[PDB]
Amino acid sequence: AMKKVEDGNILVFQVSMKANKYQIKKAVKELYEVDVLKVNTLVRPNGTKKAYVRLTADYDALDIANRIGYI
Amino acid sequence: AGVKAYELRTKSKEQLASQLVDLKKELAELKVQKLSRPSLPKIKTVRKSIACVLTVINEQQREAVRQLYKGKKYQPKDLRAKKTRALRRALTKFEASQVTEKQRKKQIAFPQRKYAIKA
Amino acid sequence: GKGTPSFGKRHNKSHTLCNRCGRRSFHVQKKTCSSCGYPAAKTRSYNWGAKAKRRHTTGTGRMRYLKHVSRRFKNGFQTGSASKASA
Amino acid sequence: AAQKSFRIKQKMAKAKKQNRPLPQWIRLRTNNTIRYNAKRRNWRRTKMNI
Amino acid sequence: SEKAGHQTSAESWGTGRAVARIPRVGGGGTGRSGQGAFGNMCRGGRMFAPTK
RNA sequence: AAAUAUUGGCGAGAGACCGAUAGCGAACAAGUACAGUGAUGGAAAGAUGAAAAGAACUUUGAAAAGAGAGUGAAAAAGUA
RNA sequence: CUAGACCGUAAGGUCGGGUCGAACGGCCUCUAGUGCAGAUCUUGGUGGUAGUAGCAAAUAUUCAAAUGAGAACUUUGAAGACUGAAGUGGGGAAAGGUUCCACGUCAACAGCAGUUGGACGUGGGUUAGUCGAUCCUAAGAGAUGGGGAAGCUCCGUUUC
RNA sequence: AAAAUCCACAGGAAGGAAUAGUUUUCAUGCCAGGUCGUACUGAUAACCGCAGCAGGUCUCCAAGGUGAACAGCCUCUAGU
RNA sequence: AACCACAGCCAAGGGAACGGGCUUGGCAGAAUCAGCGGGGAAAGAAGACCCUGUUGAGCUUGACUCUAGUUUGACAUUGU
RNA sequence: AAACUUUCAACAACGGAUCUCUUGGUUCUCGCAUCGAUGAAGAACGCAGCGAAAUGCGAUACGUAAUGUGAAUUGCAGAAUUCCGUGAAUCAUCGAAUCUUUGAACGCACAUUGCGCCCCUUGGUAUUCCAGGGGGCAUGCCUGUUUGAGCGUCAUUU
Ligand SMILES: [Mg+2]
Ligand SMILES: [Mg+2]
Ligand SMILES: [Mg+2]
Ligand SMILES: [Mg+2]
Ligand SMILES: [Mg+2]
Ligand SMILES: [Mg+2]
Ligand SMILES: [Mg+2]
Ligand SMILES: [Mg+2]
Ligand SMILES: [Mg+2]
Ligand SMILES: [Mg+2]
Ligand SMILES: [Mg+2]
Ligand SMILES: [Mg+2]
Ligand SMILES: [Mg+2]
Ligand SMILES: [Mg+2]
Ligand SMILES: [Mg+2]
Ligand SMILES: [Mg+2]
Ligand SMILES: [Mg+2]
Ligand SMILES: [Mg+2]
Ligand SMILES: [Mg+2]
Ligand SMILES: [Mg+2]
Ligand SMILES: [Mg+2]
Ligand SMILES: [Mg+2]
Ligand SMILES: [Mg+2]
Ligand SMILES: [Mg+2]
Ligand SMILES: [Mg+2]
Ligand SMILES: [Mg+2]
Ligand SMILES: [Mg+2]
Ligand SMILES: [Mg+2]
Ligand SMILES: [Mg+2]
Ligand SMILES: [Mg+2]
Ligand SMILES: [Mg+2]
Ligand SMILES: [Mg+2]
Ligand SMILES: [Mg+2]
Ligand SMILES: [Mg+2]
Ligand SMILES: [Mg+2]
Ligand SMILES: [Mg+2]
Ligand SMILES: [Mg+2]
Ligand SMILES: [Mg+2]
Ligand SMILES: [Mg+2]
Ligand SMILES: [Mg+2]
Ligand SMILES: [Mg+2]
Ligand SMILES: [Mg+2]
Repeated sequence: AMKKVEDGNILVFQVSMKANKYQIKKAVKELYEVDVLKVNTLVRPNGTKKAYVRLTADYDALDIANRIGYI
Repeated sequence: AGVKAYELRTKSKEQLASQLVDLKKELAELKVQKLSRPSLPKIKTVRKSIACVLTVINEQQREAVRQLYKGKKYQPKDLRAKKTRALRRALTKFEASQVTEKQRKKQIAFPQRKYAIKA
Repeated sequence: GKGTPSFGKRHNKSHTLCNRCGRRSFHVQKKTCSSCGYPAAKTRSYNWGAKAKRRHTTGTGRMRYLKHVSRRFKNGFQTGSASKASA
Repeated sequence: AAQKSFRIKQKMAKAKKQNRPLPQWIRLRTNNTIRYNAKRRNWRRTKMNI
Repeated sequence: SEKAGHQTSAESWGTGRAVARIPRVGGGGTGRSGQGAFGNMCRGGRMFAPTK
């Protein structure tokens, strides 16, 4: 997930199982004030939902990940 | 330590909403820190603080609704008493005590008397 | 080949999980649970099956609401709150 | 089946999280009598019948 | 208890299986399957003349 | 209404009852593990010591472990 | 536990010695789920058989190095072979459910072995407007209206 | 097979005029496209047969030679 | 793993009328290996044939006793 | 003579009998009357700093509020002006709440985490499209309300 962060402009999130791609897009925009280009979602083999949230070219994923706190 | 509900009750709705958002942010930041720190005990304190704020908010909204429906028929069913299905089915004390005028006349005329076998 | 070579054809399923009781007794073609009798309104039960009744009866689960009824009874189904503040 | 229902995958995810030995510190608790994970399941030994 | 030793659907296997004719628990997969039942000589069976 | 019933529920008090192959199937994560497509079927499994004081340390061994040393009233109590 | 002792025809009783660790007897009476060699007896444990029968279908292995405590079996190289495209190849559908992959690692399991493994321990991994489901109807299934049925329910699928 | 679904035609309801009144199944332009599945085996060891059982279990692709040939035999890719 | 009362050399006798054991003789020397099918009335199963049981079941029919259905009559529905 | 077989004893095994123990069962007696559409019993899934289960709970998730008590919890880690205190605790009590997905289970459906409609509201240029948030939409039956049907039927009237 992290190599995706500094290579694909992608933030990888565990999100609610009740969240759809619209809600994930809206939440990321509100919690992190970044603009979202695309969201891909999958249900992991442990029952949680993983969201691949790619940002627009105008935002970096490293700086946002740093601002959130990890890496 | 967490929040105290008796402190929270002296706050307005906007203040409780603001504290609730602040605590949710705190939990989100702490769940990020849990990724690197092997153990995090502060999570539980903030989680219970969120429950305490939501509890107080709910108590204030429910109380204000009770005031809205004060002393009028047809309360909301959630604000009615939750005794038991059969107990809520039972005749009221008024209905149970109802008698015919004929029975009431007999009860007045010939009540059970107090007496003793002594003399 | 009624035995071992016929046992290699067992790859369909007659029953799957029942919505009501989670039993894998929901007969797929009859759309009936052979355990609980879903979707019939009543729960399937029999007096000749005393053990089955024991397996699914009241008290073998959580009793999410019944577990507190005797306490509320013992307090008279009171309403309100406790009065004082502290010692 | 590789094209499954969500209900089956959900049950498989629960079984995946259950698949583990006993946590070691449980044996150290006062008055512990739990020796191991008596409900340990394995895909080769006992099928889970959906 | 009047049901002690009898909460079982055990039946005899009859002759020709090289075992005694005591009724036996059916099914499989649990170690109790195939064992004797209902008898005063049987483990987990019913006592002779249960006390009333 | 009461006097009557009550192998269920809740709350109590008891026994010339059983004492872990007994006593409920179940004293224990027991209607559990497990079998069966399914209805259903359905176990086994209690006890170190007063206290882990659950054997530091040396030595042989690749290691398990052994031999010492030691703890303990007792290791002829070492979680086999 | 005890080819140590004594009493009783006997059922049995008593004593010494060892082991052991928390309760138990004599006598007078009361009571019973009260005495086992057998029941192809029940449950559990254990033998002889016996280091025995065997571990012989699918053509087949070999040299060296590396690893390791340990190599017929792990890895790499070399070599000899085979499947011979209706395959011992490359994907899938039912089914399984993490077996996939990585690190660690060998008590148990892989009816020899094992440093290897579908094993054990800990993690990682499944990204869709266009691929599927989802929509359609098929043989069928089945509510409603309504009629049967003591009833559980049954009939029927456009009917009055 | 059926149905969903798409189109066409017949019909002519209604609507439409100034510098382009309208209309545009022509072109270009803007936005969005949710949910669940997706790893791997698919079998002389991942399925069923008590198991790591010579059994059973649907299907797609298919090289050169010999030869009538998807026969038998030998070979290349791949695999063991 | 089957199997196993205890076991394992014969001859004859008697014996529940075919003995490894009992009686009288023959004899008889540790421990064993490969093979073998005479014997162990070898093992595999409370003979499936037969008979008995006041034990069944499948099937048949003019058995005994009934029965679904169906037919016939009467009453009711049922009036003018 | 050894080995071997057999018997006995000692020590060591194998195995788990015996004895002693018992937060369990069984039987008797006494007292009480309290599930559910205000959504039960039951089911699925999830929730802890480190839990697989049992138990507890429901996204407020081994719990929140209240009340009492009066300093714990504990296997480690952590915290411990709050410890002469509106106050620790996996404490007791419990009257306020929360109560995922379901289930008689109720928008329709359900081997689907499938598919609609109505109201409010927010965002995307938006009564119409898409999306977010909140609230609704089952059946039988009763009382009432309103809107209707029938030359069933009564009066009325150029
Ligand atoms: Mg998805
Ligand atoms: Mg997807
Ligand atoms: Mg919490
Ligand atoms: Mg066969
Ligand atoms: Mg057959
Ligand atoms: Mg079928
Ligand atoms: Mg599903
Ligand atoms: Mg018993
Ligand atoms: Mg028992
Ligand atoms: Mg001692
Ligand atoms: Mg001893
Ligand atoms: Mg001891
Ligand atoms: Mg002796
Ligand atoms: Mg003691
Ligand atoms: Mg007896
Ligand atoms: Mg005996
Ligand atoms: Mg005897
Ligand atoms: Mg051999
Ligand atoms: Mg070849
Ligand atoms: Mg060949
Ligand atoms: Mg594949
Ligand atoms: Mg694994
Ligand atoms: Mg081996
Ligand atoms: Mg080995
Ligand atoms: Mg490896
Ligand atoms: Mg692998
Ligand atoms: Mg894929
Ligand atoms: Mg794939
Ligand atoms: Mg099976
Ligand atoms: Mg040619
Ligand atoms: Mg004998
Ligand atoms: Mg003898
Ligand atoms: Mg003989
Ligand atoms: Mg003699
Ligand atoms: Mg002689
Ligand atoms: Mg012979
Ligand atoms: Mg016979
Ligand atoms: Mg016979
Ligand atoms: Mg006779
Ligand atoms: Mg027959
Ligand atoms: Mg509810
Ligand atoms: Mg508590």
